[PDB]
Amino acid sequence: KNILVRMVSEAGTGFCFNTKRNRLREKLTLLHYDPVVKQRVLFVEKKKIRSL
Amino acid sequence: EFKSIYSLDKLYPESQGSDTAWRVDIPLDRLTISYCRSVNSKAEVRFHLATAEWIAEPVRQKIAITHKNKINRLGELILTSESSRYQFRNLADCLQKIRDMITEASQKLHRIRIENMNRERLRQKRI
Amino acid sequence: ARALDLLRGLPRVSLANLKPNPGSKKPERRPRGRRRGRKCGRGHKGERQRGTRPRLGFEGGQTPFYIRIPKYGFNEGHSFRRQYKPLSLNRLQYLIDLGRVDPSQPIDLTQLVNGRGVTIQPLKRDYGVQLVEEGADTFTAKVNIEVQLASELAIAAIEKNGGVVTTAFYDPRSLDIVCKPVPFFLRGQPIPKRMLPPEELVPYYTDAKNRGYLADPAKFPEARLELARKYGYILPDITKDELFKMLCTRKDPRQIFFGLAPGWVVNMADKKILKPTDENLLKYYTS
Amino acid sequence: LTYFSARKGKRKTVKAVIDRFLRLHCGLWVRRKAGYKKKLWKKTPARKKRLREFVFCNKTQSKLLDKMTTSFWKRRNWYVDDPYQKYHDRTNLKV
Amino acid sequence: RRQGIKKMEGHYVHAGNIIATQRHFRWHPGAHVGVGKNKCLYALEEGIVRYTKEVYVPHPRNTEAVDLITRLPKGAVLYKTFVHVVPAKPEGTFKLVAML
Amino acid sequence: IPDPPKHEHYPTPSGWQPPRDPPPNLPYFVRRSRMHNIPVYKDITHGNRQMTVIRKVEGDIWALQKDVEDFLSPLLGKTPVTQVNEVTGTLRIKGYFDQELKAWLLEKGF
RNA sequence: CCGAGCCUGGUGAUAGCUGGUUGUCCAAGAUAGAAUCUUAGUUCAACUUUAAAUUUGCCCACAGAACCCAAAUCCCCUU
RNA sequence: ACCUCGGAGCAGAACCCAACCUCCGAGCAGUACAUGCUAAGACUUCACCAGUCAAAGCGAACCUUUGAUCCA
Ligand SMILES: [Mg+2]
Ligand SMILES: [Mg+2]
Ligand SMILES: [Mg+2]
Ligand SMILES: [Mg+2]
Ligand SMILES: [Mg+2]
Ligand SMILES: [Mg+2]
Ligand SMILES: [Mg+2]
Ligand SMILES: [Mg+2]
Ligand SMILES: [Mg+2]
Ligand SMILES: [Mg+2]
Ligand SMILES: [Mg+2]
Repeated sequence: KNILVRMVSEAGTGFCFNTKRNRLREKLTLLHYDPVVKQRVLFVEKKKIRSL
Repeated sequence: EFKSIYSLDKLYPESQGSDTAWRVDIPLDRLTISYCRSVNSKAEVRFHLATAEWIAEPVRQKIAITHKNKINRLGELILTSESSRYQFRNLADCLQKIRDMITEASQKLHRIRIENMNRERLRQKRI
Repeated sequence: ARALDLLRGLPRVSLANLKPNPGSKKPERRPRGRRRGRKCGRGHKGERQRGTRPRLGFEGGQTPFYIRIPKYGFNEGHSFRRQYKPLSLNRLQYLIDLGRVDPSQPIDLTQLVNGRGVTIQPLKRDYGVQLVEEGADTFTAKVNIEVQLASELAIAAIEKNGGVVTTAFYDPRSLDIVCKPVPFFLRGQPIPKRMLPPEELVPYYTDAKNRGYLADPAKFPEARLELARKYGYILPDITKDELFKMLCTRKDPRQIFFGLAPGWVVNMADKKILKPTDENLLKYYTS
Repeated sequence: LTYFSARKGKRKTVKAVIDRFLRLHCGLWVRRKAGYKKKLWKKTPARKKRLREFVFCNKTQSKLLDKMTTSFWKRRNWYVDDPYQKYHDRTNLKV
Repeated sequence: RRQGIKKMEGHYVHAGNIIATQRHFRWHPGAHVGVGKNKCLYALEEGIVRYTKEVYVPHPRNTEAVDLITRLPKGAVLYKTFVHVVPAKPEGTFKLVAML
Repeated sequence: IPDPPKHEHYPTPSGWQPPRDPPPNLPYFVRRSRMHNIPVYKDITHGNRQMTVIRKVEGDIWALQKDVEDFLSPLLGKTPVTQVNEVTGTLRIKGYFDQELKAWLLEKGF
């Protein structure tokens, strides 16, 4: 199944956004727009929010 | 007269004289100010740019170049504000525009650029 | 008038001639007769006819509209928000022009209330009066006014006319006393000290740009010149004015009334002011 | 609701209404949209934008809320920096 | 579903008004008529709504329509119903603002 | 309520103006309010019925009604519809004309 | 008069159920969707009544409304 | 057995509807991580709640099936 995860910005900001990834799939690292920084920055998966 | 520990003289011992609280660059007398109750009103500030001795000569030249669209045939720079119901705020905006113009004097267009480039390209006939 | 001549012609007005003004007394409707009896306007059988229809807001079991909407803090802390009654410069000029407020004396909340220019409700969390820029372009009065909040434009208008404005804080108790001093004097209590502003309001009343009553008076000329420069008027030297003493008069930050000190008791019955002389009481009322 | 309280004989306010709705003095009631905080990960950006909005109530909804609140909640409040100060009054309204 | 035409021919329509809601492409967007994600036809301008029949030339990237059109006899032309908004007001006017 | 102070120039900065002395010789008189303002008030009912009331009228309220109709018909384009309360001495005009009527009564000197 | 005595009180229990709901006269006044531990009820809508404001409303001739592959309906210049 | 939603029958020609009923599938999957933010004007499952579309603008790049409130 899929799990909702909290991608947390690697830019030092507290900005986090939620994505969906397969449980069997590896932890996610993804480029995403940082509104506070106003630039695309890397985000890393921190913790599993739920299992959907 | 009553005075507590929080009296102003105790709070700010350095400034204690009564006159200390009431002891007092664009020349408002030189400027000409008009108000039109046109809803926002309108304030117009006009002054002869050339004879503005309170403005430096190079600054006057730069202003007359850059803001030539706001200069009347009489050579007087005219600028208006209509962004408030209060003529106070409109006049404040006009004065701030004057200050900003002086400061910058001290220190859509894409299609126009392309058409001017095409005009220069067509600019080939030499008598 | 011709009406009084008609009265002269007519019979004597007595308690047998009186009639209510037509249209002021609707007929009473009661459930008797064919039209208003029988089911008496209640309808056929059911909850509504029995008089037992469910409460207001009930929707027959469907989750009610007023409950299915999420809770949001629209009114959180509403009763602790400070309220300031607006006093526009239009209203102030109107009061001065009609003589209900005397500009020759310092204008404070007591004078505004006594002239009926503003109505303050301390019980409804009114913390005083806020000066409002409305009418600034036509304000032409030289006044010494003490308010609780003041907009930059209102301050500019007051000062351009050659006047003085100061923002002074009043706690709810002092505010009630200031707004209605006579009932307080009939309470027979010594005049209390005016409390200091709460910590959140302290920067406002210590800022000179607000003309705060706790602000450094040394910084007042600089702020006044800044406003004059911003709004394009020449700052008048009020020290040269013949009313400069009145314009300079300011009550002490712990003082509720201009000429009365904290701790005094106003005996209105025989027109006297009893003043404590005990050293402890004097220290307390001066602190 | 309680039309006559047992201690004062007064009409009572349904506090569920106060916890949820804002009354503009002119007679308009503002509210949030239901579900505006629920499962945002599965909602489209347009739907989320619609849900994040402050929304007016019907005439009948407003009448119900007016009945369910007392006159205290329908007074002029001169808050210091009220974001709804401009919305408290209607302008250029014809009938 | 409550789908179908919302503005019939001759109806005055303001910019943004939905003209017709549809599941398939029963009506096609003409002049000054945009299409939503769900094939709803909305007005891009303020004006009068007109329905016409026009020759249909599918976008080349539309593989199915291109196959359909290539499997067609040499004289045949496809026709579709199109919705246009005939703009009423001009884009604007030049007004004298100042006599410098 | 204090009597308004004498001003060197009228209208006063707030726009207030005392009634002229002597009073006009019109068949009707409009007494000022106790706050020394012209008694012309907007009124609203049903949320859509806008009216204006001239309230403290003495004398020929019918003469006042004729004058008000003459003054307001060019503005409206039609004769305004009015109610003359002869008992209470008031004139009620359909529509909002408070500012125009206040200016007009000032010109007449009430 | 006991599948749970009798009396008093709480108590004017509660009843979406049944029954009843008293002068005269006039006027306007009709079936209708949704939700509901809901279909013997209710709330919203629709209809209905009163008062008020304003300007268009109904009828409709053309023109117009899809491919897959009937009777009519919608819309509105006139009238 | 069903109870919510969606698609088709089932309504020949705007909408609405043959409820009850027949068949199918969804409590999602894939994709992207601007698949952002804002905002005129509209639609709407005949109420409300809810649900849709969207010009212009700003910013990056250069989409195809459900559940309120309270409470945590
Ligand atoms: Mg009957
Ligand atoms: Mg009965
Ligand atoms: Mg019934
Ligand atoms: Mg009234
Ligand atoms: Mg027995
Ligand atoms: Mg009973
Ligand atoms: Mg009848
Ligand atoms: Mg239930
Ligand atoms: Mg029942
Ligand atoms: Mg179906
Ligand atoms: Mg709808």
